[PDB]
Amino acid sequence: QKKMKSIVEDFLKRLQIFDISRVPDDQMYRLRDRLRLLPVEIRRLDIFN
Amino acid sequence: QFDFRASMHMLTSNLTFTVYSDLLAFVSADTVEPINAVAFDNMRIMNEL
Repeated sequence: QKKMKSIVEDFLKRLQIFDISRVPDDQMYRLRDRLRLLPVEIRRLDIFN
Repeated sequence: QFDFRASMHMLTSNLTFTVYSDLLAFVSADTVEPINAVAFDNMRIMNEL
């Protein structure tokens, strides 16, 4: 039931060079899809394990 | 001519009943949360979440 748009919004806002008001939701979900195929960092992955 | 024998009848019917018009008023209808609504293939209608 979780919509991951907030995660991508936080990501783009913390990049600090994009104005998220000009980023539509489909682009954010494409970013989510691309992020979903990346491996997790070793420390974060081990903490989650 | 009026004939009593040829005019006396026994009319038969039911004692009492109640007639209803709205059959669907007898159905309690609820819906799942739209986030969990699924299509004919049992997958969620919208999956880009």
